[PDB]
Amino acid sequence: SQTIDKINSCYPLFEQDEYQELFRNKRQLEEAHDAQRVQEVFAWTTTAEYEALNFRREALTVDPAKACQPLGAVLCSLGFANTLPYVHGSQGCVAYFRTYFNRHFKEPIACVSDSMTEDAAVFGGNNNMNLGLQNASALYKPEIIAVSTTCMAEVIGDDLQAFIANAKKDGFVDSSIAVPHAHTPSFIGSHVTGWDNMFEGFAKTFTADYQGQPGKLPKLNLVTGFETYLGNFRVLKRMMEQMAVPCSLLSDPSEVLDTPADGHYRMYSGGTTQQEMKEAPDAIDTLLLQPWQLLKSKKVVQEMWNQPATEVAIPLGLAATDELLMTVSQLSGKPIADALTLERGRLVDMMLDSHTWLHGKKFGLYGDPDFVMGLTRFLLELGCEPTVILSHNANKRWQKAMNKMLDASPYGRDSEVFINCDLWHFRSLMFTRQPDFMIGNSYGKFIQRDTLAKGKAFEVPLIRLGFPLFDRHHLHRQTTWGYEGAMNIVTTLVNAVLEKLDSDTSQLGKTDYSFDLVR
Amino acid sequence: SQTIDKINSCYPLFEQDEYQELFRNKRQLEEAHDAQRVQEVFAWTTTAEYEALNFRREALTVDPAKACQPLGAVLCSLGFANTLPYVHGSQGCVAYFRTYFNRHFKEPIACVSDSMTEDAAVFGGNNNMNLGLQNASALYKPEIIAVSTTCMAEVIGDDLQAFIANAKKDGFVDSSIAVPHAHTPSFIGSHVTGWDNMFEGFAKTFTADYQGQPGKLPKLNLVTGFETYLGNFRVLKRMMEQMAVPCSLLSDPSEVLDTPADGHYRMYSGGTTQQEMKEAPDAIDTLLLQPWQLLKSKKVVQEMWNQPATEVAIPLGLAATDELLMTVSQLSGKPIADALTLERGRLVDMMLDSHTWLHGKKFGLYGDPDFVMGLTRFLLELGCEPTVILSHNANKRWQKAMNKMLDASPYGRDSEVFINCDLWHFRSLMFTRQPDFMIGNSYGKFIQRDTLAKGKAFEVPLIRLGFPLFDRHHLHRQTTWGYEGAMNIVTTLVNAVLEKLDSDTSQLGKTDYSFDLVR
Amino acid sequence: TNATGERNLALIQEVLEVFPETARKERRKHMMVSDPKMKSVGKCIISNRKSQPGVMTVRGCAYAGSKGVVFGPIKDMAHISHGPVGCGQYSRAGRRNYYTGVSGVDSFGTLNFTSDFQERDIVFGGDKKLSKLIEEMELLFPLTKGITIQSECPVGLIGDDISAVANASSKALDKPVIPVRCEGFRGVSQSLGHHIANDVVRDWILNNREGQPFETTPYDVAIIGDYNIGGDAWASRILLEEMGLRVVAQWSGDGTLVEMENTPFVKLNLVHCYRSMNYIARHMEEKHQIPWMEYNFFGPTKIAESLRKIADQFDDTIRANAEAVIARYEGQMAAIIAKYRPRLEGRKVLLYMGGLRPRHVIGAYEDLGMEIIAAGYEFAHNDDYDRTLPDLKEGTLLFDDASSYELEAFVKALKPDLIGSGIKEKYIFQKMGVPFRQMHSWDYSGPYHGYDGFAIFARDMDMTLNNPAWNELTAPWL
Amino acid sequence: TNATGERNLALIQEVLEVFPETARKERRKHMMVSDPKMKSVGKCIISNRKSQPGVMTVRGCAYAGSKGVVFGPIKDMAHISHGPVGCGQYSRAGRRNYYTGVSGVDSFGTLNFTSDFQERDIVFGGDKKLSKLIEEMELLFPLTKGITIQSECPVGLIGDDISAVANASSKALDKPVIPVRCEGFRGVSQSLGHHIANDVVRDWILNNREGQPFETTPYDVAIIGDYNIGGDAWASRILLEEMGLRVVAQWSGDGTLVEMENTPFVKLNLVHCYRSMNYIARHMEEKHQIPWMEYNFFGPTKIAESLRKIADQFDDTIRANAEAVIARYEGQMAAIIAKYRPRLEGRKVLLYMGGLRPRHVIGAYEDLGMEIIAAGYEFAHNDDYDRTLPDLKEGTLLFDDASSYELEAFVKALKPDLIGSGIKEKYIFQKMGVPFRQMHSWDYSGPYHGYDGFAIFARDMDMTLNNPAWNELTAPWL
Ligand code: CFM
Ligand code: CFM
Ligand code: CLF
Ligand SMILES: [Cl-]
Ligand SMILES: [Cl-]
Ligand SMILES: [Mg+2]
Ligand SMILES: [Mg+2]
Ligand SMILES: [Mg+2]
Repeated sequence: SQTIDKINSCYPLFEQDEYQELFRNKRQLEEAHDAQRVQEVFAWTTTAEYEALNFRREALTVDPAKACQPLGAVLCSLGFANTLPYVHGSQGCVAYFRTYFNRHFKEPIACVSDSMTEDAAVFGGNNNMNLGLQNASALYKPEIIAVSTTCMAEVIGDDLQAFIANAKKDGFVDSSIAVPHAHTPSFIGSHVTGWDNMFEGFAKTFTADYQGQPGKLPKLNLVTGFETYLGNFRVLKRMMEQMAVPCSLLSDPSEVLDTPADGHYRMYSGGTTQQEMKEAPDAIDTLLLQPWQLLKSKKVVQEMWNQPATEVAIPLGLAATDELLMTVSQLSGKPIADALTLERGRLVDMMLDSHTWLHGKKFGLYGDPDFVMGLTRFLLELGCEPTVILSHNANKRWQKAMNKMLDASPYGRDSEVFINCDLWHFRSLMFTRQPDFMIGNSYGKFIQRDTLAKGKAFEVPLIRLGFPLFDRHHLHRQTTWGYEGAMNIVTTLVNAVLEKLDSDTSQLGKTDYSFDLVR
Repeated sequence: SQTIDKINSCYPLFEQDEYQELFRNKRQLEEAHDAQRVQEVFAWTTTAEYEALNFRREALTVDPAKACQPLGAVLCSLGFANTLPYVHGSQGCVAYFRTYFNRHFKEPIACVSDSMTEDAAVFGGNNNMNLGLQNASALYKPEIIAVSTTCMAEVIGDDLQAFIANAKKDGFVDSSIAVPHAHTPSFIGSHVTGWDNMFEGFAKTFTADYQGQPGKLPKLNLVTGFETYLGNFRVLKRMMEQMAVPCSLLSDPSEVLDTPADGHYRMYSGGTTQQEMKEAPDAIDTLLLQPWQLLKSKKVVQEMWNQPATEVAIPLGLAATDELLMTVSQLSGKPIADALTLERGRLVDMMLDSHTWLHGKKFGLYGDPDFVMGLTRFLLELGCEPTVILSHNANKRWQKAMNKMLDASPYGRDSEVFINCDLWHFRSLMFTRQPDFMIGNSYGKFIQRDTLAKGKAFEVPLIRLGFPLFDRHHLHRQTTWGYEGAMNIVTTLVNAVLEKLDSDTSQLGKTDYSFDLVR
Repeated sequence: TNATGERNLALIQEVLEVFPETARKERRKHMMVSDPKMKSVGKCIISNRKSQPGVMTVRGCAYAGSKGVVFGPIKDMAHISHGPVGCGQYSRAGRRNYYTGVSGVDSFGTLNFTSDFQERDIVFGGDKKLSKLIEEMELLFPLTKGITIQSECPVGLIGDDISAVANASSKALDKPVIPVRCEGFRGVSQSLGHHIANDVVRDWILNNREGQPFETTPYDVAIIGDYNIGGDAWASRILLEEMGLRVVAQWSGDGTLVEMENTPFVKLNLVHCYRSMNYIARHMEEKHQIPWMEYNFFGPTKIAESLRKIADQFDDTIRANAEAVIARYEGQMAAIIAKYRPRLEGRKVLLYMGGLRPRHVIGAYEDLGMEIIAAGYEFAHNDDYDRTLPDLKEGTLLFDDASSYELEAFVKALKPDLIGSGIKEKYIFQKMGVPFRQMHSWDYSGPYHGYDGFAIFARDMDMTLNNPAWNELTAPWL
Repeated sequence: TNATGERNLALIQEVLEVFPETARKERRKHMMVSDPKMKSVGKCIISNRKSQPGVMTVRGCAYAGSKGVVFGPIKDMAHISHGPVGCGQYSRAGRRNYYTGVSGVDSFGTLNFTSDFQERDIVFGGDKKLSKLIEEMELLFPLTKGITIQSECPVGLIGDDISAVANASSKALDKPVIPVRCEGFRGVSQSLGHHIANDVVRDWILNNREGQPFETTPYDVAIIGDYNIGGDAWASRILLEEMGLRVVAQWSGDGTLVEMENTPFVKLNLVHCYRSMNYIARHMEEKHQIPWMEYNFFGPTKIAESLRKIADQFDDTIRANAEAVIARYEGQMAAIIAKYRPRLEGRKVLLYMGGLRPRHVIGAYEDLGMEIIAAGYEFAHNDDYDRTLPDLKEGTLLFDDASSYELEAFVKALKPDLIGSGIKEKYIFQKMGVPFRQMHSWDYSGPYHGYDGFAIFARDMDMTLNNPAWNELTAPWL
């Protein structure tokens, strides 16, 4: 039932008596396990015995914390001006890539497929490539069609390069359109590998025949890798302008993922121009800001462009931002701006003001390898203990580097690092290691719910930092790099601690002796 | 007891068995009312019967939502360069003003007293003024000593103007130091009245005999009134720079309330200069951005400076920011910048993306009169219903304007406005009118607690927007004005809705049918 | 045709002008203007054909249709996304097919199980990994009633044999282990995944209880083709039970393997989504002699028609009950219409969804005085366009498998007051200034089926069409 | 003196060189360097004087001392801040004087009750408004045990007579209604508020149950002067009850009017804060023949000394119990010293707080190996300076009523490793790069009293002194 005065949606409609009755009656037709048995298995899933069995898995993955290569090629492609992402292969993949980004950014996402079907399995997909480039050019008028692949195209062995050379030869794609490409097999690596593979394709198309001279242009290029916070692209440009050092981001989707709602749909907006990519070899250097995933991009910088590829850490936190600005200052010969020194001191004031609530707190965290290394480093710099550190798509070389960092910190003595493990593994770790909080993406909400069902004392609250963020709005606008991003991370962490403490101390007449007005 | 590996602070130490037994034993020595009588009285305090008795109050105030005049004068004074706030009267006041701002801003607050004691009701406070000005000058070396008053001083009737002239003539304070003053009786109005009174004093000191000519400088002055978000001073300057319209803020404490932790304590930083205040009558006009409180400031602008004092609404929300920029454009003759139109469109895109969670949501809200009118306006503009609106320090002219705006809107049909009512009134209203959420300052946490103790179904969660904010850190850095501030308010409101819906749907096997990943 | 029809045929010619000739000629046969006297589309439109390469079709794949739509909702079974990691991650908890249960313990719909193929699985094959996976699943998830294996693109391409694995594991586990060859390259859209899934249900589930005792009632029914989006199937089931029927099974929203196995014992199959589950309804009629009928629970006109027709398949007691239920909710219905119809009447709507809703929600819109000016489907077949014709006003634009380009061009010309479509369409049309409601996920609201659902539907169309922000797209100085 | 004493005397002359001559002369009598041979300060220091005008004293007022410190913590009475709105708002829930109860119903410490004076109250007087306010209070807060009236500045200046109102209202309500003339212009600091409040308790509360039966034990005590900051008095009361004593009253942290009225029946008064409550302990010895003794529950050295001296006032059974309680907590204490002393020893501390803690916490710092290089008080009297001399190393800087200029200059010259002071001092010294702990509010931690409090105190000094951020105030390029 409903009333005209107070219509209820699904929740809490289904809390009403008639629906609880409906549910009791439907239960009797399901041959449900009795509630005692379900309770008993739930409890057993929270134990150390179940954890050991869980960590013996070698074939089953449950609740992965990674996606597949072509998602990352699509995101890299969206960062170039007037570029239409195009994934050669089967169309179901493109419906899912667009949807996945639509739900994080709350924005439209342009991307096409060439719709290979069973016919293309024996003939190969060269007819789909010819018609697809022809139709996409006509409908969408891109200056660049950036082509990646789905797993059907990789398994059948479609010769991408040849297909595109044939489309050009035979008049299906005009000479005015650039068609960079990359092979992006979903059964190798993850979405971050797809981004790096796509970037190498752009580099070949736009610079392979160019005779560059490092420092001919007194600028730095910056390469972000797979990054889904709009604020991170923007803060880098802002700091470089304050430094007075010319710069170009190579792949910057922040304008096309934030177009105004003014009565017009703009499929293309901003992005790295062809001029910026073509003149990239003349910069002083190219700084690869997520170094663990930008592996082919480092070979571009050093072997194609003969630039230093000066090593930099992800610019997350106070010390890693100081190291990025010192590197920009050394390479350019320009001093660090007084406005940046002022911003740095305000971040340090914030760290000193909030330190008593953060020191000694225990965190679990998961995400992509470069993000997890940077966030673990900043938590150690805050005096926090990152006790459970998981990266499903990280490798053994990254794990060794993380353990070297942790061993050298007083705050890393109880830390455990997990690679090639998933969020069902992370769930057991939240039950057995019980950190105060866990930092993750929206998939972590189910782990918070499961820990709460063991009891209020066992709840591990989620703090949302990462991708995807689907159950809160406009967090993709935020910044996590630079001093500005560090201010957002410190504010987020201390107010998560204070929100949980108020909740714990908000029981009238019981725990509200410590429901303090001032904290 | 305590274990060495896990030391518990107050909460949750006192939850341990030995302390629960201690509390039972102490309770036997208090002649405590019986538990059933206490529950009966608590339940009665949540009723409409109790509410009717509560609204019969004429003499008792409980949990006021306002402070006294000198607090506002101190904040005004802090926004001028090299200024030391000085409150003529009794010293306990100054310890409290400093402490109150310390806990909101997490920053030092310079302010002195002249420590008037008992003898001053027979002799007057002239000796204290002479010695106080002399000692403050020698220790703190201000350029400007900005004098206000405590209630002792006002009751005694000390003649500030004559004391200050006597100090200068007798050599207690150098003639080069500016010593603006204002009478700030705590028994008239509130802290926003003290701010406006102090501004009038700075205007007399720096401009009384000046022959100004509006438009001699092609600039606009801006006056914020009592405002405790650093981002609002900053966003006004940023928008004016984008407009390419020269501007001064008259009273800007955003640098002295955000000095860096760099090994040095700076008691003075930034602020309106003497040159900006002395040349203020030559601007095109002065825009008073919180019009209900800036009453004597409007008389300055019009009667002393012979400027229009172009009426502007508080620049909170989309429409009110549009109106500010159209007024800046009309007075200056310069076009609205394309970067500001882009920012506006992104705000509208956020509002369209988040509208299904905010439409029809019911809010209670309280705070100072200008802020409450502005935030009520924007909530109507979002399609929300501000059902309970309270401003303890507002007057009947403001209440009439508020009911006029509400009556005209589709979303104001169930809105009730209360003036000269406090947070014990507001607490009854949360029980009887039960809005979805309440927007307030940290004192609202007690009302949230009280409503939860009636039951989880009755809890009205607090959204912190206002002053003071003592129980979360670094919210004072935020912005609430302009399109940037509206982005913050929109994101804040929609994520409060989503956090509460997740909490309500997070009970494993019971309400989690609607614990959606994607919202 | 009428003046509206002529304007729409001229719009069709203009929109297709941009297409290269080969595509242009093909695409022309996927659109038409309706004629109220027509009872069949005939050769007037063609559908369920390949998409045109490179045009930004809205469609998905057969894995979406099998895993995402038909099997994914069954709460008491673990569904394995078998292949590389992408498909199961993008489809994890994207569709609001509600259920109740204890996640990870007796109900598994929000977990993402996968065999996360790596290069060695492509080179050497995945059957050994799959068998080991199922052992590990039975160890860690002992309360599953059965297990499904949803194939992704690589599995058939490398020559794996999941049917042999399913048979061996079902014997070892002593539970149904169901192999599905729903690779995304098969067919042309989500549709072939439905049909593959119905055929798998036919052979691997539906005969499991044959010859077993089952306590029947004269009024036993099944809800066939309701995936409980936002609780839609619960809001329908309550009405059927209030009328005196026993809903033995719901396919597949909040559904179980047990309910599906008991379905050959009912008296009547009630099909809501004709597209996805007509296949198994026709199979049960042939094999088990169970009649089936299509019904529509969107809005009071359709609900009253459906309750009366369902009841007419039984006896005078259920016919009387159908009238009593309608009379019980008449007050609620007249209050909803009286409040919201005035805020919505005369406004024009464009609809673009999968295989059912573009025609199925028209009566609810008409109940609030709204008018449908264009309707299209991603992957419907010609028998669905046939079924759409009775509910369209003369001259309406009716179209199939539209590109992004075509939908944008239709919207710019027709200027609908409201659009109902999916998540990849939402943020495009909001920036163009057109009120938009997601009509797959219900924009995180619902239910919209049943009497309780109509109130939510009306509230939501008013909320979005009349929101104040739609007057602010253009800055006031412009 | 020694080399430290010499430097500190030189530092004193340098610092006061900024003051105008009238203040300068005066300020030199408020600082000294300690001598271990000295028992009393004699003429070496003066204190409890008016502050100098305009120097930024840390001091508050007599209303802070009466309402904020002594009466505000009493949970079963309603305390009215009588005058304009400022005083009660700035002091609403600023001091963490913990209590248990149901807010607004049987306990009232976090509500701010005020008469909110307006200009008409200044002009015609506030006594009629106060009588009316008390009637409304009793209607809306029926479970108060009693009510106090805390005068703000204007009340005595406009000639009001709150004792006449208190007498009439106490007869009207049949509850104690207690007038307090604690206007902030009285006295020189918080101190006179303490004294005023002790005299009011002497006259209006302590005699209320005189002559009445009360069941006593031989081991009945009261805790006098512990305001339960962060639960400090609970962490103290547990040890006294473990030792076999019955704590009949706690003044006034988590305290009640009832406990105060029963205090004249105890056997022994245990004074923690001497400054704020010595007055009433001396009165109870003279009028009721109840002995009193000062004690100190900061850190293991002082706790054991205190437990043994308290038990020595009773008999051999309580003396043996003192040894058993000390033994019971000795493993906890040895583990705290082993973990934290190595992380803190050798480091130097500067203390600046009100009237007790600047000397009282020195033992606990010394148990963790730290050294106090300078200690000062806002408003202490010379008998508190006398009491500080036994716990200072030779040539320590000891000072009174410092301006912010003077604290800053002492910190810059002395360069302590850690500072303990208040909220107005915290954010200045953190910007100067000196680790800082609030030693009034415990920086939102505590308790610090007792055996359970020493663990927290050690954790907190290590957390802040050794935090990694203190190495980052200078940019690495500077
Ligand atoms: S797009 Fe239904 S034939 Fe299928 S997921 Fe939506 S219009 Fe599907 S009604 Fe259904 S619950 Fe659907 S909304 Fe038939 S199930 S492949 Mo996208
Ligand atoms: S500054 Fe105590 S004489 Fe008094 S509020 Fe703190 S050093 Fe007071 S110990 Fe006490 S609980 Fe205090 S910490 Fe005596 S009560 S006027 Mo500010
Ligand atoms: S059409 Fe459909 S969704 Fe596409 S792959 Fe095929 S079954 Fe699957 Fe999968 S892992 Fe990523 S998303 Fe694709 S490239 Fe392969
Ligand atoms: Cl890696
Ligand atoms: Cl007002
Ligand atoms: Mg958007
Ligand atoms: Mg600070
Ligand atoms: Mg109690």
